[PDB]
Amino acid sequence: SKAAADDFKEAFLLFDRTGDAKITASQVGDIARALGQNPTNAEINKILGNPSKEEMNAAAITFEEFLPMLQAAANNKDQGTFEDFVEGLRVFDKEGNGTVMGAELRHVLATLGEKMTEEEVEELMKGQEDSNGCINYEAFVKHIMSV
Amino acid sequence: DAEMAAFGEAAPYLRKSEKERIEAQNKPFDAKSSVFVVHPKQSFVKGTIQSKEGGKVTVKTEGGETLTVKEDQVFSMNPPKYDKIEDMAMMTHLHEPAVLYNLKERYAAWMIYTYSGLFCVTVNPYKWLPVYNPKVVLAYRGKKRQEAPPHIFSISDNAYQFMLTDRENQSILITGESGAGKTVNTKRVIQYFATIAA
Amino acid sequence: FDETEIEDFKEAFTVIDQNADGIIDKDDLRETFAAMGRLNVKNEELDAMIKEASGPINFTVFLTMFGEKLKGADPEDVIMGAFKVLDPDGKGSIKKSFLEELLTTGGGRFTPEEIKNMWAAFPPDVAGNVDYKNICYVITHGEDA
Amino acid sequence: KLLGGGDVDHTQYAFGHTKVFFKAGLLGLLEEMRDDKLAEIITATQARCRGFLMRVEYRAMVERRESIFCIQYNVRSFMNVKHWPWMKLFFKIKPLLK
Repeated sequence: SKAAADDFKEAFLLFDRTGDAKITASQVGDIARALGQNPTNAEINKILGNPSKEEMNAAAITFEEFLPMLQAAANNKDQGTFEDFVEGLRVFDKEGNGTVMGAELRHVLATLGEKMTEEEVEELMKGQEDSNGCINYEAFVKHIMSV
Repeated sequence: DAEMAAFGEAAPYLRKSEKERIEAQNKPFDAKSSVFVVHPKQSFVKGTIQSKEGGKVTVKTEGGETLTVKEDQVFSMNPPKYDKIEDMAMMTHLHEPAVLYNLKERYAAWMIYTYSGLFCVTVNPYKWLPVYNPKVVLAYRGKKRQEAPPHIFSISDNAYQFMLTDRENQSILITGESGAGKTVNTKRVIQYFATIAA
Repeated sequence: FDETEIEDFKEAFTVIDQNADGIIDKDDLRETFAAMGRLNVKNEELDAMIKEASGPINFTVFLTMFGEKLKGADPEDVIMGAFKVLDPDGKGSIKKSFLEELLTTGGGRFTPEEIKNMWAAFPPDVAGNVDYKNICYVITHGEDA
Repeated sequence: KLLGGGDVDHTQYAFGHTKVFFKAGLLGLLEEMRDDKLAEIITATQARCRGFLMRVEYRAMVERRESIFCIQYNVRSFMNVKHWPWMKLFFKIKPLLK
């Protein structure tokens, strides 16, 4: 709305590697996340196809399509409730203390639903899981929602 | 394969080669179309669903026949993963036909012992088999029924086991029609006891 | 330029300036080469070294000429710093294909053709990216050790 | 052990000596609804992660910024120099020093 945030246009100049002021359709998922929006990858996929837009063939972009797609994704930020994120992992391990065994969270984050690479899974556990093999998800989900 | 040695010679009548298996479980399957069906002459034969009359069904056959039968004259067919299942009760398709069919298939392959829950189904070979084989007897000795293929000594040994493990008495109930050949089993069970604990 | 590297260039300037007056002339170049074993050092080689300067080779003219040729010169401890960050678990020399991919995909200075020239005198291990350390030696002091 | 993972009803099944038991078709229905509900819950929780994941990549890319250059230029020197009389000289000579 501007509140006209012109820093979204300045961040589009940091993600366009050619400097022509266009951003390919394959970068739009990760740049919506870098502007403070977390649409799921199936949602980013649907919307695209919904608009008869094929992410399979070469794509370019213009700021005039990327701005309204970020504004259509911005209504879905009401789905980001931290009660359900901590209660999900509290149902994932027994006893009254928030600890996932290391390999349980790593294999679930790579193979269940939207596949996260094991390189990204190791980069998200690095520091929050110590050598006991127990990830405290009270501080883990706190630090994941700090970015 | 590796396991089977004890039997070795009996093996083929107890279990199938690890690829015979593999070649059977890992094969093409079309669930939505493949089915079992009622049949005026033969009880239940298999077929492929052709069309759908809204509550009637037309099916091809395995022999080549086409019948339009009710919706409930039609029964699903287990994925190939359940070919000659040791325990039909593990099937995800608890029908009338699937049971008939499982027994039948593992018989045409000369396997007379197939389990159906707790039961130990036994089919009359009508010929001779290395099953009562003096090697087998040992083989089945000290083995839970999950450590070995479907067989009567399984039942018979487990009883024994269980006997000493739980400190409870046991029983074996053999039953069938006039020609089913129970005496034969009964006797055979008996020898078993006598041997393994004399 | 760290100060010990500038003191190393001051010591090399004093070993080539055998008249000890502070300016390396063509006679100093020829008499330093003859004391290293070069009896056949041509006058055209001495003239090509003097043709790289606009004036007499005093200590600050020798430092500015070496500065302008060594604008990306890195000491061995900072090259081993960067190679310890590339092998963050320590000890192991890093893979050949990992250094080829990371040179190209990060920067234009790491483009392939240049990577074939890196493997070409920096031998296999060095080229490959497995050993490590011998390349830091020959980048601070050239030629085979 | 496998069933350890999944955002699945750990109820709906049951194990035993030769096999697992599983519901469909109601409990089957339940789960399904549930399934969708995690995509939500999940899909949203994935994103941030994804987001966040790359957000750390930028902090690294950036750090790296110069250490490369240093490495970049530094090599180039050598490739040029190593063939220079004066530099070879310094080289054989660099040792006699103290």
